[PDB]
Amino acid sequence: DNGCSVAAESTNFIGATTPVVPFRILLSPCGNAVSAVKVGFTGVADSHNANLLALENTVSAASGLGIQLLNEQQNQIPLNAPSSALSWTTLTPGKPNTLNFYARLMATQVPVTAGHINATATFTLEYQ
Amino acid sequence: GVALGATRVIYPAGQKQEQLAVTNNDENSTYLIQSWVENADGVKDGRFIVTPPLFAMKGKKENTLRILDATNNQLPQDRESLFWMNVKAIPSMDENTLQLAIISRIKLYYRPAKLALPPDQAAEKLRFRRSANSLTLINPTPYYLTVTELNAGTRVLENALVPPMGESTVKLPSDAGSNITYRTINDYGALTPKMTGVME
Amino acid sequence: LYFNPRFLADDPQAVADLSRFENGQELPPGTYRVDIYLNNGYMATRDVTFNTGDSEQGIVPCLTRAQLASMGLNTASVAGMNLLADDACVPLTTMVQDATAHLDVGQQRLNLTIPQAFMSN
Repeated sequence: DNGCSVAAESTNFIGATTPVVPFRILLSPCGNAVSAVKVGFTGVADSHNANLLALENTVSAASGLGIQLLNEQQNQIPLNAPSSALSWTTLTPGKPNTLNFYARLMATQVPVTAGHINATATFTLEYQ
Repeated sequence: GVALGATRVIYPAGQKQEQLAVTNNDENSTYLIQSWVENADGVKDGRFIVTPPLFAMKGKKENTLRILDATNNQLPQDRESLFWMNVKAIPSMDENTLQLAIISRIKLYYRPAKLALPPDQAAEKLRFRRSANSLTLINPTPYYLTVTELNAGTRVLENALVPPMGESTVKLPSDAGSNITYRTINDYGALTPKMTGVME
Repeated sequence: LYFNPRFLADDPQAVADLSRFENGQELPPGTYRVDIYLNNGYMATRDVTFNTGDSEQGIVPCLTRAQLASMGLNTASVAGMNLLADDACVPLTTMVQDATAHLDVGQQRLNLTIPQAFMSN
């Protein structure tokens, strides 16, 4: 039976954080027999903080900052967590399922230096 | 966006290939599709090969991946072997942005021929060993059992993937009732009938 | 068409592949398991190596003289085919007028046509 078609929303952008920005990952349509998925984010971790996503490093890039990802309850999502560490997300069979997250920026070094802020990450959905 | 045409693939020994559909439902998007198989340890051991492992899909389109048995008959012959099919959908890009690629990951089971116990008899064979605050699931069959809707009394417990001729353990609340019930996810990705848990 | 290169960080051919993809190409050069049809007839399912070429899809199959002969081509009837090495990729569509080759990437089906005049039977 079919899984879910996934459409991810992109996000436009010492301990200090910027305000949360919501983004969704929409699973729709979904097959009639979907039940649960284990979901997680992987990417290059910031050198100062393993649970922060590192920004791309270029001539015009910003620094002293990494990206934090949060679940709908605004709890930190562990970057590069092993499957064994992930819980199951229940899905409504045969229907659209929306997964809600937040991203924000967090300072790793003060003073933070200005510049372009760009990053990539990979969201994995493991089907039960 | 991209979807796969299955939530698992059962690969019968002897088959030259199995197929997996990949579909983009968005006329205004183009994705790169990068696919690979990992073994149970997360390693690309080449026992199963995917082709084509990298290609582009423009607009509303379906492409079929081929999964090829490259095991040279070297895997265990009395039980299923677990692999993970991974399909990464990489989006195109049009400022400060976080962009995401998506990996859809599904079970790929290598299933030897001539297994004494047929697959539809597997779910009933599950047995249970209970301690004060844990519940052990015991799978004496050649098949991976994907156990879900696992309840002890009214308490819903964690899902478990119980390996062939193996076991898995989940947490159990102190107050959980004595009556265990469970279902499994079958070869077709569907829930099997609720069963009462039997003690080892 | 642009793809962020970091998404293909583990593809050592990223530079080449990205360039091709960003220019509309569906499938890079490589060796793929395909179903081969000749003149609408199913011939076989096996690995075929595809190389960069002056095809619309940017790649072309490598088929040897022996392979073409096994599918019914009368190789003696094609001028100069006898001069090619056993393992050479036969330039089918230029050596045989009106011969065609097209890969349906979605189904990995390689459709060849060769005019009846060049076929053994």
